[PDB]
Amino acid sequence: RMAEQQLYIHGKFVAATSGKTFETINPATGEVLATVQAAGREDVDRAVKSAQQGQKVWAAMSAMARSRILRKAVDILRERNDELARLETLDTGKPLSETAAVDIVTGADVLEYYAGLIPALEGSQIPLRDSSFVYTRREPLGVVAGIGAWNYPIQIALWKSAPALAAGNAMIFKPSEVTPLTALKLAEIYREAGLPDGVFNVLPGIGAETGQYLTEHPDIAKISFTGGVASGKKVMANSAASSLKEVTMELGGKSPLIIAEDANLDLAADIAMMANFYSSGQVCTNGTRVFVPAKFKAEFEHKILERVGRIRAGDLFADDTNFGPLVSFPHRQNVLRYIESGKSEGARLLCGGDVLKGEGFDNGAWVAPTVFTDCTDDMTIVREEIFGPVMSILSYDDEAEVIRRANATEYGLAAGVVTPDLNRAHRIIHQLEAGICWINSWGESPAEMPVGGYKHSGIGRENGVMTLQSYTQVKSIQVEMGPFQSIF
Amino acid sequence: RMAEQQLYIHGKFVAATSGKTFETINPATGEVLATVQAAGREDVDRAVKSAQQGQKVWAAMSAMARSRILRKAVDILRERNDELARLETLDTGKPLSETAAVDIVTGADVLEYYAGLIPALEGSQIPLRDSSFVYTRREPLGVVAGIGAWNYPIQIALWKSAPALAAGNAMIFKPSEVTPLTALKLAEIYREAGLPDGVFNVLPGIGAETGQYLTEHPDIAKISFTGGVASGKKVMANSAASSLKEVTMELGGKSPLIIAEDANLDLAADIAMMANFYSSGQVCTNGTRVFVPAKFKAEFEHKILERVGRIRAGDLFADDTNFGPLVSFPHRQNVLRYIESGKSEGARLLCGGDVLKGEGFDNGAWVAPTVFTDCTDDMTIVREEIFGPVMSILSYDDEAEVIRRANATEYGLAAGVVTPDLNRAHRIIHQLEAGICWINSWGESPAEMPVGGYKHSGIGRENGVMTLQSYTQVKSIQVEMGPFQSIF
Amino acid sequence: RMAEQQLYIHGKFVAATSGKTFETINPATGEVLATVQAAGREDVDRAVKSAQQGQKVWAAMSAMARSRILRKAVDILRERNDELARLETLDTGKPLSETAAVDIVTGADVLEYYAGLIPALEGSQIPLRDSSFVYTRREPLGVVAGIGAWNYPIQIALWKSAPALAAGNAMIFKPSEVTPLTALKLAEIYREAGLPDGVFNVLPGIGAETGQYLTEHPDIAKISFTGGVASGKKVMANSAASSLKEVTMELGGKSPLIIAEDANLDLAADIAMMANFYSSGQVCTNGTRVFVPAKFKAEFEHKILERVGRIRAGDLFADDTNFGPLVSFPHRQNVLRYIESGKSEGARLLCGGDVLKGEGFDNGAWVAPTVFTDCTDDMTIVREEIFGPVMSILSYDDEAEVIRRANATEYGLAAGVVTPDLNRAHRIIHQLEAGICWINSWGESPAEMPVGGYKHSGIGRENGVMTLQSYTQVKSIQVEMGPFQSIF
Amino acid sequence: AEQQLYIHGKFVAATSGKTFETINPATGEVLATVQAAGREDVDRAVKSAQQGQKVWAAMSAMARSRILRKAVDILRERNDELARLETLDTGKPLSETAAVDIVTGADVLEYYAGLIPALEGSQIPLRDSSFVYTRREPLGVVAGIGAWNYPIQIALWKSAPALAAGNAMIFKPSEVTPLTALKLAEIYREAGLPDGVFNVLPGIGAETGQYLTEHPDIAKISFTGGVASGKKVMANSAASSLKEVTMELGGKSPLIIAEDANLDLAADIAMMANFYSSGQVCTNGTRVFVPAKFKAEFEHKILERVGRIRAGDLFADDTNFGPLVSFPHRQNVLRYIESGKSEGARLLCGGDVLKGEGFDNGAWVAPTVFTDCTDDMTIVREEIFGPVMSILSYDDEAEVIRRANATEYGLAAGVVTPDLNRAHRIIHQLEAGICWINSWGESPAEMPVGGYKHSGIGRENGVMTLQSYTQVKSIQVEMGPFQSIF
Ligand SMILES: Nc1ncnc2c1ncn2[C@@H]1O[C@H](COP(=O)(O)OP(=O)(O)O)[C@@H](O)[C@H]1O
Ligand SMILES: Nc1ncnc2c1ncn2[C@@H]1O[C@H](COP(=O)(O)OP(=O)(O)O)[C@@H](O)[C@H]1O
Ligand SMILES: Nc1ncnc2c1ncn2[C@@H]1O[C@H](COP(=O)(O)OP(=O)(O)O)[C@@H](O)[C@H]1O
Ligand code: NA
Ligand code: NA
Ligand code: NA
Ligand code: NA
Repeated sequence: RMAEQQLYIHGKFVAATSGKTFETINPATGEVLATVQAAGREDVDRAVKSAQQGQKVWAAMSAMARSRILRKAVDILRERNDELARLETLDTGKPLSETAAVDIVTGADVLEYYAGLIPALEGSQIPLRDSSFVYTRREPLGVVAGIGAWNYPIQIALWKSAPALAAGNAMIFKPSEVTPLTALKLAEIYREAGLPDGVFNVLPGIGAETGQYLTEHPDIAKISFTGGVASGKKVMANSAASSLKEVTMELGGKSPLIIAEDANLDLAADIAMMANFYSSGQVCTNGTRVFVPAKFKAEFEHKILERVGRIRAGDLFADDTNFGPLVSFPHRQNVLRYIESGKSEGARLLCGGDVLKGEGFDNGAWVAPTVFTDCTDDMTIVREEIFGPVMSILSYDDEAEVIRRANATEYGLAAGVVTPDLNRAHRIIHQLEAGICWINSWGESPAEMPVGGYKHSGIGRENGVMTLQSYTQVKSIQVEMGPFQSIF
Repeated sequence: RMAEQQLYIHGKFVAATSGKTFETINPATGEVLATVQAAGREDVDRAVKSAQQGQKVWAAMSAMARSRILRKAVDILRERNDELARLETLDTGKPLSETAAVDIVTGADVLEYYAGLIPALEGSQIPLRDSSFVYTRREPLGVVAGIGAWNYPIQIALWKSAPALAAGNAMIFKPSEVTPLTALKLAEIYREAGLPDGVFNVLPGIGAETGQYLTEHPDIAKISFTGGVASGKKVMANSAASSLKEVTMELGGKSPLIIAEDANLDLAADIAMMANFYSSGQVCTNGTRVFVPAKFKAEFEHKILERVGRIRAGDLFADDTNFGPLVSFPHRQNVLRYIESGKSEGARLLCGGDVLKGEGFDNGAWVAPTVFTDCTDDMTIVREEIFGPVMSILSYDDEAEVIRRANATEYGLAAGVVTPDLNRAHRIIHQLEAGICWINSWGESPAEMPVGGYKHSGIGRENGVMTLQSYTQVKSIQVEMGPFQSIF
Repeated sequence: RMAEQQLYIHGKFVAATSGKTFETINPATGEVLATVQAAGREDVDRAVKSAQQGQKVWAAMSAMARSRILRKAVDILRERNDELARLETLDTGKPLSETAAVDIVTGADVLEYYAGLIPALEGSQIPLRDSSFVYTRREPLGVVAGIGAWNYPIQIALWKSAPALAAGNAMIFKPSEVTPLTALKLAEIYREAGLPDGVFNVLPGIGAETGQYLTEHPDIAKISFTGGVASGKKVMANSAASSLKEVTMELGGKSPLIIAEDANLDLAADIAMMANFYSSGQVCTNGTRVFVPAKFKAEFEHKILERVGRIRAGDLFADDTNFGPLVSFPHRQNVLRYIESGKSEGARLLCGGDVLKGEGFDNGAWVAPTVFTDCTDDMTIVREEIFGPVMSILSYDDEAEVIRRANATEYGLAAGVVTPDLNRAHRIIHQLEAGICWINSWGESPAEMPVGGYKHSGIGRENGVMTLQSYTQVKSIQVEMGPFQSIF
Repeated sequence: AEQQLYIHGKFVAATSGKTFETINPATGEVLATVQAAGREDVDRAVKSAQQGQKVWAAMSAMARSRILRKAVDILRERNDELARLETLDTGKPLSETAAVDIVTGADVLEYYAGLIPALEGSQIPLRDSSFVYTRREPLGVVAGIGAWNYPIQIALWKSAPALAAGNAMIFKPSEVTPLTALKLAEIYREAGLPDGVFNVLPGIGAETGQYLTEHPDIAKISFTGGVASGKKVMANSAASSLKEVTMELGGKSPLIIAEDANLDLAADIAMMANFYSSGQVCTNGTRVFVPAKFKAEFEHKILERVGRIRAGDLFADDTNFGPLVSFPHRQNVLRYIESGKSEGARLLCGGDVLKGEGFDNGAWVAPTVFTDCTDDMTIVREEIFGPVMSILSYDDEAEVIRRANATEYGLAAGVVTPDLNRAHRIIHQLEAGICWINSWGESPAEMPVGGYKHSGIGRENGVMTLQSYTQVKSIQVEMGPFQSIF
């Protein structure tokens, strides 16, 4: 068990004045990992006032001075990769084989990426006439808030804080109450790297209280939220009701994976496995509707069954463990309800479908990797995001049909196609209504690549150059050197 | 009085199925200009289905084919400028000297600007490694909705529809119920130019009903709103509770005009006049807080008095008329209540402060050009947007003070400084919290120049290259040519 | 017989003062099309003085004013497409089936493209610190010179003049002595569209005199040259010895077409035909080294021979004529010299290889469509650009080999691959050392697509947004608002 | 010790059998003997660079970024050591070399290191069945030819964008100042730069430079130097393989002092624009245009400033003026100074060599100011590249603009004025690529710099220079049926 975790405001840990606390559990064992202080409404005001003061210092530094500080944080993150991954595994239940290879690596990658782009953030100049011209500034928004999710805690904290800080802002970050521990470590790392006090403050708390106080605060200029659709709608309402904030949202999806008729089915099965069962299915971009040609459906089902048998649940710190428990018992209950709806609605259970039992599993919220086939577009498991290890296999006959069915959804996050054919790959992908599209692969999210959802799967984007710009606001300045003429 | 005006859906006028109608008044005479049908919830669904069909045709065309069609619309607008300006004057009360020289000219300027940029709308390509690369597409959002305000009806309709159409979308536009007529004329012009049926539909109606049905519709991907702060929060709230849509908002302001001690007071008075009394002060960007050095206040007040004396109210179609009535009689009542609040809080009335009377004025929603001086930051007339011909003059002593007071507001739309000093002009402008900044001028809004508000004055921008891109959504596509590795 | 053609300087035709003239021949008949005056040194000086005056007027106009004038020129070009194409056919010998569908259509496409981009030509702004910032202007170079080639006379004149004029420069254009007529017509069209006098001047003449005088003139800021390698070096030499001009060159190539082992051979044959025999083989981008897998070569040869037999030479104004004579009789002698070296070096003649004879051909500079096979990389017809209708078919065994051989050349203009395989298409293309690469096609050159040569095939690029910027020069301006500190 | 060539990550003996010497301009003594690269050495460097470039280009963008940033960290740590070597070779005071030469060199390397991941191509849809995408590909092997006034800074300003874009660079330093370029090559290797990616070939421009410009496998030349040498480079590159050339040449930059200017500010700007690095700077504002109504006051003010100049031991902290780069160069500066007298200019100060203990053995020229200067004097029309300020009087704004512009040079320019309109209005009409308002000499990594007209071709620094070390490849994917007309 760890020492009680405090708030991080203005370069130091500090006690909350709310008087309230909460606990974070190890989902593998059910044991209390740490007691955590919850930030109250006055704590948020203190953090904002800290952030405002830090932001002015940060923005007044040179671009390269900011770049050097963020790269020092990158170097610290590279050195502590394994220790941070272990803490992440304890807090989330994700296997160390994942956390040590993805979470901090790809979080630091994005921070490293934006650190180098700070000097390239430029405005524009526009000649109007000999006697007048316009120039623009890309100015910081000021103080922004990020609200994190629990499936990739430190990666989300880095993907939100890196462009915000690179753009000259201070960020107040509220991690998920399920997974607050790595965000506090990151705040320490930033200060050790030289980040001015107040530029990155962390306020653990519950969404109903700490999250709401951030969305309502009048001096916060932007909210960036990753999480479930329900928590997103409230954030948008209290953010609409309160001061007019720019909001960015990354929500879930029901992303289609389209297997072409010319595709190698070993590759298709491998992609489908990686698109559904990584992080035990708790990934917004997962390809949970797998469309397979009728002529290859039976063979593909066998290949999935063979691969599902290879999934190795067990000690989360063991090298060969590649499957973990779900993050909490309530989350598993929702996944189990979807599985039962699949059975009742006439889907064919190909494997899995039950909790795991026995020594090492009875204390965690384990669900067996689950695959449904003979699925139809009207089934609940096909239409709604489950956020668990549940693959739906759907049959199709022709390309126009599968494009129509892949797009027939309010979700819009990701999509993919498996095919060796040049024309088929680009032709199909160009017609899919999704922001993130993979050809003959799944899941890779380079720092250079803007990612985000179409339709109901999000607002705005993360990563890429455009996200650095989206954490600035444009000021247009006209210099009139001619004599001004009034008609009055 | 005109024949009952209908909805415009899919290239033709069509009767509303709501059974509801409303009226628009000539604010110069009190007469009913026309009865206008109101779009019901089923009419909105019809418009969306029409827009979905038209958008597919429009996006399938070549970039230059879309450019040629929009440039044809520009040519029609130039030819019909005078006819359109007269209808705008009848509907808004703005003098023909304004509508014939600004409203359509600058609206058509923006459409002409975007028509030429369509072929330069490009994605990106990013090499990851020899065996994989990413490319992006800037895809249409699909169907978007624009909600217009009443002060610049046809200019707003063009500033919203031009980037939306240039980016490959269809727009459903809801004009303000106070001024619905010119938007319906615009729809016929677009069709005459060759715009495919459905790409620009106009649905007159009320904000509470028609506006809400648009903000609620699940198949509209973006809302662009121009209006008051109050209605904007509802739009964002209703849009939040409903389908998760991209939002752009251009709201009001309380923009400061900072007269420096080295300013020519004749130039400063001319700028102050144009920033307050054009369009009878019904302009979101107006510089309604005029900061003048104490040492110059009395002389500046005299120069202002001279310019108010030159204002020529009268028949809106006369060439010499440069001041009109307010857009409606209810709006005049709101402006009068602000004027009474100024007297009751002790602001000194320098001129105006009453309705205009006599033949040709007693029937119009006229307010005299009004100037309050000896104004203080806590007064209601200084804190709240009036949207009428009411200038507030505030004394200041030093630069740091005027920057703090200029910035001490929830509004953030525009700002300006009058000074011949190089350092003072840029130094002040860089510290002001506003998106639109004029040095030694006011009011010019080139098509190339992004415009929009800080803080509560808006979300996003209009005009400039960035606004064309903001009407597309980014799709990132990874081509993996190497062997895919599954960990399962 | 046409009237004697004069120089076009400052908006009017004017007599040369050289005392020298030349004749242009109709290559289908041998007859003199027209006598054309040649510009001497004083004529070039006169053109520069005219250009300097006109450039100032042109650049002082608004961006949109320039845009509208160029679009008016586009409209005239569309209206006169057939008339201009017939003149081009008379001067060049290319079939009307080409000239009326390509030459002016794609020339006007580029002018239309750049006309719309003028308002998006923008500088940048870079904040250094609170007290200092930088902004940049993209200023016109001034007077630039274009030197055209004879194979696409009016297209080259448009591709060079469109970005130069759109960037605010004046251009002096020197057409090839072989094909001077359409350039003089283009000058008349620009004037009729409203181009200020002097902004586009045309000086027919010979390269050794008129061309050299332009490349040597101290007041020309940039040279753009399309032509053969030998003439380019002369241009580059005279430009270096003289005032320090920026040079751009589009020279020839020996571009490879790589047919993959999985390619459909009918598609491969159609692409190879279009890559070799359009415009009678007189195209810099032609795919004159056709690489075919050994196991498919015999079948590919059969398909080529069946298509070559469909080629229809004849009256250049007949709808079904798709093959024309070469541009001149001296050029035919060079092509015949290359054909004889192919025979003498042991390449196997598969078809053609001789002049065409009989009624209608005896007076034209006709060469039969010629195909060699069993070619090796050391043969002269494989190593050197012929600029005639001569295809070389080379066999290969594996992908690494064909890439090495495709790249083993000093030329670098174009390349292509025929394959339905996604990985193969991108993987091969990424390794080819050429600026213009076509997958499963040949020859399309969209206005948006930058085109130019690697290695010895060119310097710089044409088309695309980057070419508009390359006709401006950057001025960086630092505004220092802080106190300057001297160490002395 | 006999300095050698640097090829493929090690020092190697030249195969020319030729050598040259570099002199310490403060003492006249030989600093070092340096081997000169011959034609076989150039072919060696190119062949090594071709092999190294593929390894370098095959790495990830961030892998290249990290290596270049490691070089930055080494340069910072070795700033003082490198600065001292620069002082010995160039004669610039340590107060300059330790504060500018490596600092601003590393700044550009650091800047470009961060931009590598943002180097992107484009994608253009043509129709549903076809689209285009572009790659920004390395040119391959490029060559840089450096000047002697800022040896290591030029090496960094040329090599940083070239390497960041994925190329290998062969750098030929000036024979006057070859030493710091060889240290940089060592630093790059220590940082992990693949062997061959940065090769250094000291030599003479008549030989070594020509062999680079003539080599058929070099895709681009970037040259900084004098106009005459540049024209020879461009000729030899013309006669040879078709290379993209970039040139940063000299200038006769005008410094325009307005009627509302503070003359204390103007005099400080004029001092830094003329006498930094002993006036051997291409961007120096050697023509100082001053209003007649103020000339006398500005002159007094110039004499006051010139009096604080502290020549002396180049390693002393308070020294701010050094000798010229070579005694032969000193003669040319003195030849121009004598022409001002012969042409009638009034000598306000300087104009001779410096004498006495510590100066008789150095290549010192006194800080020189002429006034009563006219637009026709040689010293006003031609670049001297020494500590010689020319003061010129003017009467109206149009005159000073036309006179400022009445030159074939186009490198830099400046205006001193507190008035908003005058600064922008004047600067927008001046024909120069580098314009300073109320300052002089600052050259941020973000800011493109280069000459109008005869003062240069192309630009250095800024994002645009990273792109200019790439070449665009356009790729059309045609997914529709291809139609032949035959
Ligand atoms: N009303 C709210 N306002 C702000 N943040 C909230 C709100 N409700 C939840 N959150 C926060 O949003 C993030 C993601 O919540 P999520 O996991 O999607 O929902 P839930 O906890 O209801 O399953 C967490 O940080 C959570 O505390
Ligand atoms: N709740 C709403 N939802 C959508 N549109 C609305 C709403 N309220 C007002 N609008 C519309 O917004 C535009 C600007 O409204 P505004 O003048 O600020 O409010 P109102 O017209 O209600 O006084 C008009 O077209 C108006 O009808
Ligand atoms: N003809 C030439 N070809 C190539 N490089 C040359 C040539 N002449 C001089 N250089 C080189 O150009 C750089 C700058 O030369 P610069 O000082 O302008 O000329 P100079 O040699 O007359 O002093 C040095 O590296 C020099 O050796
Ligand atoms: Na936990
Ligand atoms: Na009305
Ligand atoms: Na001819
Ligand atoms: Na030396």
